[PDB]
Amino acid sequence: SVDLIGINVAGAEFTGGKLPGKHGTHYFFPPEGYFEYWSEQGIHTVRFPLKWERLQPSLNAELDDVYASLVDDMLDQAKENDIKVILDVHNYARYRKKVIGTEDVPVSAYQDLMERIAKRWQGHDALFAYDIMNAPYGSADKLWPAAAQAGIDGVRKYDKKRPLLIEGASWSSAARWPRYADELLKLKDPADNMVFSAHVYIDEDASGSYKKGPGKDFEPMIGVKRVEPFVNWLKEHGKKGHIGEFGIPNDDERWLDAMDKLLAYLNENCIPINYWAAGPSWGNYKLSIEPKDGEKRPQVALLKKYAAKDNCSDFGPAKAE
Ligand SMILES: OC[C@H]1O[C@@H](O[C@H]2[C@H](O)[C@@H](O)[C@H](O[C@H]3[C@H](O)[C@@H](O)[C@H](O)O[C@@H]3CO)O[C@@H]2CO)[C@H](O)[C@@H](O)[C@@H]1O
Repeated sequence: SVDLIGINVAGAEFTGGKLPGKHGTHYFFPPEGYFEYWSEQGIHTVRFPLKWERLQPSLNAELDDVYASLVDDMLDQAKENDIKVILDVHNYARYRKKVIGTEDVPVSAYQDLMERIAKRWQGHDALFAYDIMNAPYGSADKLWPAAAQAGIDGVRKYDKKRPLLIEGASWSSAARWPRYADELLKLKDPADNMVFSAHVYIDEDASGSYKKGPGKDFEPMIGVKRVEPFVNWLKEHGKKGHIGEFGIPNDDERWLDAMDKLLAYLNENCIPINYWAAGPSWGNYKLSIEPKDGEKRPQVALLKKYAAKDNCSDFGPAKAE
């Protein structure tokens, strides 16, 4: 089933310059007991970033045994705790810093990754969906629609059922979505089960850096205003949508006000959200909602408030009848 309220659980993609890196030093999967907390809080959908270069250290080669087995174990813990998991290839449409579709990283190698991901995990009950690439940007933008088709073809070799979450150019900006997304209308899914997934941060430059506070002329509808181009594009083209990332600092009511207005608009349109982010090794990261001694997490109350208002049976927005 489709939960409107979900969270990112980040950590497996950390310290991306250390490849392969060492689990528990450079990157972090959920420990035992991790999902039990969020399950108890009423959050039952998790988006889970993975680093492509760790899953597949050589293009077209078998998946890495150590890192892929950590994914196996996370999915097991998810299933044990009634957690639905969106696997996220958290790679900005690049492999070892080279754009998918260049000579260095042919689209067939990206198709290969997605085939092996689907082949390994389509049988797993905790797997909910594939977010096939996180936040394409920059020099990857123009090649990304062709890359996405290869990723879709890859998953569909082995998983004919589950939703594919398709992000957009420009860090999958919700605010700029229709500037680029017409290129995604060419994508073909044989299973006809794609969901487009945009991201939204509400600091001025939408980077999620939150270097400054809200500012005196802060607009509390800024979150709604920044997802409206995305949701309206979905309505215009009869598509289904999703917000894969949104996060705010914990230290100004204006941020929380904008978050509440955002969740209201997403609820009205049956658009799920994955809050960015929870995770086992965030420290004092300003957007973290992971419990931390002495750190307040007002955002989690808003998530629970809207988890209880979730009356949707499928990804929105609704089509006209
Ligand atoms: O850094 C790790 C996280 O990055 C998130 O992406 C952000 C990029 O890091 C940031 O460079 C980019 O900033 C853009 C901004 O989006 C755009 O509006 C402005 O015009 O230009 C900026 C670059 O100068 O923002 C994105 C967020 O929108 C990933 O989303 C996250 O997955 C990853 O963990």
